[PDB]
Amino acid sequence: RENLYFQGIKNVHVPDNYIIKHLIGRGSYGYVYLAYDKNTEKNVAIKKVNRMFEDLIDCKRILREITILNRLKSDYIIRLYDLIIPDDLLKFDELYIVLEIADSDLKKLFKTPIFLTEEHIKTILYNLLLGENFIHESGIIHRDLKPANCLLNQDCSVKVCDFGLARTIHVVTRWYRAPELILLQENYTKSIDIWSTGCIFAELLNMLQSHINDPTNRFPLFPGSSCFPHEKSNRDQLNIIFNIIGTPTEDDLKNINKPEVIKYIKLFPHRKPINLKQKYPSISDDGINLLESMLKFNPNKRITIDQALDHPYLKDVRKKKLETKKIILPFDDWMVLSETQLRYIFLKEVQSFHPELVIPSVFTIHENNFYNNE
Amino acid sequence: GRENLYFQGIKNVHVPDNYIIKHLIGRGSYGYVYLAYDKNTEKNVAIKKVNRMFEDLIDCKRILREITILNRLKSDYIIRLYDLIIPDDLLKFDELYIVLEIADSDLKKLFKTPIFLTEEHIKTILYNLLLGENFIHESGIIHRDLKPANCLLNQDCSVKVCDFGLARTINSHVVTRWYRAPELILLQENYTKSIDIWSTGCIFAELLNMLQSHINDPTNRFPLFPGSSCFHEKSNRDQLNIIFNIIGTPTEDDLKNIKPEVIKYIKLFPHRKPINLKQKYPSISDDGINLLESMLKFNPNKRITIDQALDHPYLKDVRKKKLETKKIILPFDDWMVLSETQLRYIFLKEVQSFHPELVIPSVFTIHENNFYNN
Repeated sequence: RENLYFQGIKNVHVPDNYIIKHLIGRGSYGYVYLAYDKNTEKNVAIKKVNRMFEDLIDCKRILREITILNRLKSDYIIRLYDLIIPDDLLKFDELYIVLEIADSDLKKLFKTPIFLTEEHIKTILYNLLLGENFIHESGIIHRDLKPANCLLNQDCSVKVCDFGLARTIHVVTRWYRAPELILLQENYTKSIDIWSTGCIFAELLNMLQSHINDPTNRFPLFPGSSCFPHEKSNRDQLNIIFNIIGTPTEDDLKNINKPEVIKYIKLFPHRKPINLKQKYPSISDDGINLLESMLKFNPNKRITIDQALDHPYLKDVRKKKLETKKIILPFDDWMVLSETQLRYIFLKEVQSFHPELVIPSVFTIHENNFYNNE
Repeated sequence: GRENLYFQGIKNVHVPDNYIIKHLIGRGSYGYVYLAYDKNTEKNVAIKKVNRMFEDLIDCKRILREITILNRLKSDYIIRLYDLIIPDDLLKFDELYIVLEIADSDLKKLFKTPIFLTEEHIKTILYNLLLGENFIHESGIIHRDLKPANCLLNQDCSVKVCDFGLARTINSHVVTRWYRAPELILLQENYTKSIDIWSTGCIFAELLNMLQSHINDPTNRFPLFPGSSCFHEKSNRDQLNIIFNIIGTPTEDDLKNIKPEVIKYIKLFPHRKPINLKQKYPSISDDGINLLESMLKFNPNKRITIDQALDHPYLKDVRKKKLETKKIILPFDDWMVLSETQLRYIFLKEVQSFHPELVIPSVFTIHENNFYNN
């Protein structure tokens, strides 16, 4: 009987310059490890994604995740430092993704036995909003903002990652999804990211000791969809949303076109919104207003990033002074891609980090169909 | 001056100079647990800080039960209590530092790790857990709250049980009900040590998820009966419902052991068949499936016993019969509602067992003759 090696460090095979230290936790599509890079004298995060081509939907999302990160350059966005050359260029079924390290992330933060001041909360929120503004002005809707992909440093700086679901302008966690996204509308805008921000803001507000003295009593605001094993999930999620912000008003339903959608919504019995000031009593009227404006059912009624950055609540932390090109992805987002095409693009992205890489000709024959504006 | 965040919370952990706090391990019962090094004995230990002790006297008495039981159990199968640190304020302490034997991991953590177990590992862990439960029961105790979080684990597959705060002598918070026997869900008073066997079946089911041939992606591992929500009458209904979804609704024979009102309640649940365990776990022999099946019996009398489980063909190759006790007496009677002043007295007497020179304040010692009688 072999000893158990709980962190799985032995499964992590990377070049000599990287010293694998320990398991950080779960990332999107794989596990993330702390490593020291001897060549650049810094700590990095190395994510191993396995079973890459088993599910081509996930595979394309992994590709989208790395192609976007490779093209965004901002202090508000996790840097992609390296894509490690696969041992087998023809048959690789895994990829090692090397990322800028952060001290923590919001998901981890909320589980820690520490408390935040209101200054911390405003600073984190303000930094998140700055990141989102950079994302949107780069022509991207993140579409899956959640505590797990808002990385955090000790100085409250925020770095966004995990762009696998992003739009050009498994049990899934639906707790941070806008109602219009839950209602399977294909007409939605960057305002879905503002909804997600409101959800994250609510959890940041749980970090005040005067609100919650016991860290184990901190919960997401809309935990409607089950953690455990599509229609029932979406229904349950909509249901908890309405429990918090009330059923939609007549003016809310006016903004929607499809009568099948309205009819479905009407099936939900009427209820009033809960009192947010009561839920978060240590927060000023302006703070409640900001949270309220982020969590509007009607996306046109939802506060914008510009407005939020201008909001009285954030006046004290705003740094107008210390504060963009639209990105072009090497594939069109509508194309369904074959495994052979996917393999080509992956290796091209690897080649951006390793120019001496010779991509096999069975893949390079696809070269004329991609990277048309690069 | 916005202070840097310090995510571990090592700052509020105040212990004598011989203990060097290294890092946060995670959540334990009623408090957070830290890895520490004891300079005096030159070994690593776990230190749990329990605070807000006397805010809720129900939790307070459970904390006391947890430490008094551990202090009186002596076994390689049971986490050792190494120290109870003297409070700074003998009169008004609202926190306690509890120093425990360190383990490498625990079953809850194991199930989240990116590693896989062989069948031999699984058999070995289960066998060791059963040995621990047998020692517990022979000591005159029903654990009553066995779950992966309190089954500690070392690399060699040795298992150490802890967290006896809900334990019974054999004569707010969101509560995890997923490992509770149906007669506990149904609030019956006449239950037996067989409730621990039900919990063991639940844990065994999650151990089986650790086989790569069952589940190749660690994120697809779930408890068997996740009925009660993560976020008292509704919870018990949902938990009982998921149990019947797995093992079917109870037969007429199952009900014979049972109050007419309770039987009337169970009948409200629409009839259903048990699922097929052989299909759910296709890599396990008929022996393993039989062991699991016989642990998860609705009727507690029909459940396999620990002796029968240790005799089972499934565990034959790991059994070390050759390597296989007094009933413990608690210093208070389980039934009595204790006042804060009485609770403080017993806490300090337990502290005194580790620190004989401690002088307990006279205002507490007046309660002497009511405790430690046996």
